[PDB]
Amino acid sequence: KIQKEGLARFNKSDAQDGNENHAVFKRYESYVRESQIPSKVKNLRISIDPKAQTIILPICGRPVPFHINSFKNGSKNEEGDYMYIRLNFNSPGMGSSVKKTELPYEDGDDKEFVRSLTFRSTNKERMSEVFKAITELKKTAVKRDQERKTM
Amino acid sequence: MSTVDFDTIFLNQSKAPGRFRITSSGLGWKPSSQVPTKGKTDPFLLPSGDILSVSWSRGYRGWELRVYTRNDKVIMLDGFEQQDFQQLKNEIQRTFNVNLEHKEHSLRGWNWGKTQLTRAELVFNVNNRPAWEIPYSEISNSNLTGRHEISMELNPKTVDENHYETLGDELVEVRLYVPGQKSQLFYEQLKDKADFDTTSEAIVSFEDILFLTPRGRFEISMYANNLRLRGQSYDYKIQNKNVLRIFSLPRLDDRHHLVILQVDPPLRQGQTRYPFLVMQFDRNEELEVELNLSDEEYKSKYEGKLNRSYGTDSTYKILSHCLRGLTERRVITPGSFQSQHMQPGVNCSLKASEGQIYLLDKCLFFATKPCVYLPYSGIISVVTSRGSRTFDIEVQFSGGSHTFANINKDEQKPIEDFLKGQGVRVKNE
Repeated sequence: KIQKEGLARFNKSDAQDGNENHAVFKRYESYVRESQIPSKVKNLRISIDPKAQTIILPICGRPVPFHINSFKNGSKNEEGDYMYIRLNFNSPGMGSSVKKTELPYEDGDDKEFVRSLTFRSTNKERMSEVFKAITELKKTAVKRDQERKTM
Repeated sequence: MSTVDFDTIFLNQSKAPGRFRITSSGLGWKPSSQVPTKGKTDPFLLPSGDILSVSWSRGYRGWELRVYTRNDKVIMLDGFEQQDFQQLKNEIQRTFNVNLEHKEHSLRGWNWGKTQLTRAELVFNVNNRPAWEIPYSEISNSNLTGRHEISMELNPKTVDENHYETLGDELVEVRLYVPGQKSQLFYEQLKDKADFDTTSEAIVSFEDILFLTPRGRFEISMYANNLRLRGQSYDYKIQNKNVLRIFSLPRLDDRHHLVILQVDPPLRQGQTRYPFLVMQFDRNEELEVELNLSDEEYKSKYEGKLNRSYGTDSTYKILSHCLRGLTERRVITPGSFQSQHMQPGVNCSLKASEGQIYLLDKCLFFATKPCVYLPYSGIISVVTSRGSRTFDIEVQFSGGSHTFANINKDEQKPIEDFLKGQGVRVKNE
């Protein structure tokens, strides 16, 4: 009875119409315009925008935004007079615990990814505060995304 | 002749502001005399003939003028206002016959894109817009750290007699992930364009060395200042200064010999770190090796430190001597400790990991992942506990305790007498 019931419920036309759950890239963006970059950013240093959920990194004299959803995790190391921060970003291979249905990046075999950036600074205290604030911003983002999924 | 000048402009991320000037002879920049910059006060001058192209884009301190030279160098001038664009465009066009290009950058915050090796800079594009560019002159080294992973080290901006003090947080290392069967070709093309030192002459190479931490068949190429480990998936460059200690320890199987390198900073493979490199040799493995050195360089630098040729001796001895001569580190051999079985070490378990403990003259050393080095000067007390044909040793130090379990009870007295002889406080529950 169940064999026939299943054969009736599922037709070969439904099999042809396969709603492949292509991973739905959750589209996020840090800024649309250069005028949205805060005036504070000017000391060629790491800065955090909690409003735009964005980490701004000093790459070769340019204020490069990275959205908190592209950020995976980081580490901090003290070495002589300098403090090092390594920031790791989401890439295939080094994947996060997210399911196959929703990727933090758009699907692409030809896409290359920034896997990690390592910075150094003479000021240890501020660099420790910046790392704490990045980690807190990630916790708040993950909590809001869980709350959304539960709702 | 209308000289156009801009005050408060910075050269290559300089801490001090300067005065920028455009002349028919070229570009000039001079630091403003108000800051005691231990440093030449000499004006930077770029001839008009060396200018190839000029781009205008958003920098940290306002707008940035990026000048591409015919000598594959990039000059960065930051601190311009948005109004300066019209004046700069007209003056650069009039003086050099070069178009000022406005380059918009990606602000999306995505870490994916396409890399593009341009003549003087590596460009990372996000949605057909540049997110960032790195001049090849800022890249110190590049190294494949994964079938799909490329690590670029950047020149540390410290103290050089020719560079202005930089202001801010400095980028030291960039790691890219290049999927597809593609990262090796990208690495080769980056090497050709960045013009890295070429015709390198390894002093000595050792092929097919089986490591244990991490396990792999690495080729070891030795140079004057650095050691290279080449592997099927990961290449490592270790500076000779970063080698802290060399251990040369016989395995208790009496068939193998361990050579162990302590490296600081510890080697990275993705997220895992290797502070100790553990190599495993056969004791019967013999190798003949001639050093690739000129007779003048050998006599001047390496006489009495290295042999010109090593005869057919055991590979681990030749390697240990070469490492001693190039790193100037002392090789630590087994100490005066002899087990009841006349062995140089004892079998034990550290947590779930089975291994061998060596009681060396200055330190206790465990040689199986994880590798544990304990200097006697850091040990507060050793407690022997009864689990029994076996007993356990808890070593207490200022940073915690390590329990070595499953040690044969016959080895208890030799270990206690040796540790008391080294001045370590032994407590017996």
